[PDB]
Order: sequence, then C-alpha cells, then structure tokens
Amino acid sequence: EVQLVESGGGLVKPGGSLKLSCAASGFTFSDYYMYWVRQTPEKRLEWVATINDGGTYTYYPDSVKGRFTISRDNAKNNLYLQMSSLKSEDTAMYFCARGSQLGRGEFAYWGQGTLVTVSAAKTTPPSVYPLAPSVTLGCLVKGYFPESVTVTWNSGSLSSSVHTFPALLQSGLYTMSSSVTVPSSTWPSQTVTCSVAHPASSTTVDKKLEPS
Amino acid sequence: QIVLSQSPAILSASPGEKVTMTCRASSSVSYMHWYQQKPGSSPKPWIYATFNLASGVPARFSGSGSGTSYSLTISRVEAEDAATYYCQQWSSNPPTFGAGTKLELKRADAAPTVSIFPPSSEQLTSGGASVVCFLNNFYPKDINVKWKIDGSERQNGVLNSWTDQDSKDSTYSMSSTLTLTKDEYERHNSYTCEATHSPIVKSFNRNE
Ligand SMILES: [Cl-]
Repeated sequence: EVQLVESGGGLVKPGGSLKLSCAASGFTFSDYYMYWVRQTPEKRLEWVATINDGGTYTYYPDSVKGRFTISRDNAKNNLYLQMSSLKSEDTAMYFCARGSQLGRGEFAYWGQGTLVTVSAAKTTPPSVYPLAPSVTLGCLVKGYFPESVTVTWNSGSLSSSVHTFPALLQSGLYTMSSSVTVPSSTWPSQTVTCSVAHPASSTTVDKKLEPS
Repeated sequence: QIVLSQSPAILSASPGEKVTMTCRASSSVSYMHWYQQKPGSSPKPWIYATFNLASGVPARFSGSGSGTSYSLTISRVEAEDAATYYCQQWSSNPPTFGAGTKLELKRADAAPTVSIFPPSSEQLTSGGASVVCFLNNFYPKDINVKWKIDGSERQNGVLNSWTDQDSKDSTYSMSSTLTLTKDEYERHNSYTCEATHSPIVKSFNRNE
C-alpha cells in the first residue's frame, strides 16, 4: 500500500515560518512527482506546490511563490514544504500527494493531512469535563488552542454510536463535544471513559463517566 | 486558470434515484478527475481520466463528458454516497478544483434523541457552568432548539454546532451549549432544552 504521512503542522505566527514533512513509502518515491495541496476552512482545495523526481524543477501558484519552498529527500523518502512569510489565509489543512507516471495530472494518493494555523494566540490545552445524566454520554472539550483534538471512547470499541461536533471558537479558544450512545445495561454497569488527545499541547486527558 | 463551476452546490436526493452532478470548465479540458470527501478525511480519488473508477468505487458511479462540460452520475443513490464531490483538471497550469457538490440524502422524518447534561463538579469548582444538550440522529437537518431556565426562554450564551449527514442512517446531529458561569447557574433550579422541527423537551433540576 502506498502511504503518505504528513507531520510538523501546528501553530505559527503571522510573518513566521513552519516546515511540513511527508513520509512516503509503498512505491519508489524517487520515480514520482510530488505535490502539496491545501484545503481552507471554507473547504476550498488549492494546489500549492509541485516538485520533480530529482528536486531540480519546482512550480508554485502566484499566491505562495516566493514564500513556500518544496523540497524532497529521496534517500529518506521525505517530502517537505518550508513555508515563510505566513499569512492568515495560509491557515489550512495541508496534504502531500502523489500523481501517476501515466500523466493526466490526477492526485492518485493523498496523505491524511496536517493542519497549519496562522495566529498570534497561544497554545492552550483543553479542560475535559464529563457529560453524565439507550443512554447517551459525552465529554465537553473546552478552552483549547489550536485545533485539533481527537476523542476516543473506551479505546475505539464504541466508535459506531459516536457523534463528533465541530469545534466553535470563543474568546480566542475552541470548545467541542463528543457524544456516545450505549445500551442502558452497558452503563453505568460498566465503565465508560473518554480519552481526549491534543497533540499541539502533547496532552492526553481521560475522564470516567459517572452519574451526577 | 481553467475555472471549474460545479452544479448544483447541494444535490438533495432520495435513495434509489439516479442523480447527475455537473462540472463546467471556463475552457476546454482534456481530462476531468473527481474526488469524494467525507468529513474527517482527505479527498479520495473517485473517478480519474473522465471515465475510470478508482479502486473500491462502486459500479453505480460513472463519469462522462468532454470539452468544457463533465458529469458524474450515480445510477441508484445509496445513503453511503452522502459526501462532497470535487472535480479537478490539469490540462493547463495551474491545476484547479471545483467548489464541490454536496450530496445530501433524504429519508423519513426522525425526531431527535434529546439529552440534557448538568455541569460537572470539576467545572463548577472552576467557576464554570456549561449546560449541554444533544439532539442526535434527527431528520430533516433544519431543527430549532430553545433553552428555558426556571421556565423563561434564555437566548444569550447559546452556541449550536451541527454535524454533517451520517453516512449510515442519513441523519444529522447537533449540540446546543448554554455557557454560564457557576455563579449564574447556581441562581436557578430548572434547566430545559426544547427541540422543534409540538416539541421534544428534556430537563433537569439542580436541586436533584
Ligand atoms: Cl471512539
């Protein structure tokens, strides 16, 4: 399987610099053009960089040219995007991508993406509060910056009955919630834990769900 | 740059129907590509080179067109097809993408499962009183929520967040959060969350 794993995304100030990585495997990396594409918070997709097999030719849209530099390391099979003179309009999810030697310029493989947030606000870890009264439970994830967080319920074994509410920004900080629905014989007879990870603050917070 | 105009913006369809979404280009294009995106994941290659289905793309999907107009057709729509579909060209530099067609599925009306939650002890100690209400797995997407404290409708401090359509049951969910300080929350006893598409209500009493 072709794999593309982005890393290095996160929080950076206007005018600042951040460098993204993309670890590629499952194909001979040095036989392919590589690309970065970003998706804005308005969900628009835009191509932001193209690089050669050998890294000798690079192409960019006018909006990033002079600011972003695509490079690659064919030994380690990493692709990079040095971003500089960052503006708030560069806030986006950044995907590395691989095409096809068949031409036609399709994006045949995408990474999962790394979020870049351009902002003067501080990194803040979340406060996690259980939401306790089929029975529905939740965890409120309050007062964090930047995105994203992930909430898992009993290590993913309850994922099918989960809802993940989009984060809202309020007083410079995000707040979101996650719900899970389980049989009334499953809780409170068994323990239900929400596990909240915020990579930007290297935090993982666990809360047990217990009746109020 | 070749501008791709995708139509319609929202395609609303019931399962079983044949639907077509359109991608118009400002200028002629040799090949059109299509991606499917579901929330929380990157766009997935879906149709490449106008006609060809990407691996694990159902046969219900077809692509067609030439020149300055392309289409993506679903012979019989299923619930799992709910997602945003993007067309993309790279006949000339730069490569460009359309703005997406969001395919929404219809289904029977469904009342929300409503859950109201009192602030945790931890939060009240930290001077906070977020009162949370879930309206889960309802249809259609348009629904109203109202809060009452001690019997009076309260409007300020209510923030709502909607999910996108569930791929399995074609329903939506939403959270409504009444953000109080502990001081404010402790002045009152009865907290009510009401859903209207005759409402569905849920309440708790602080004193219990
Ligand atoms: Cl989970």
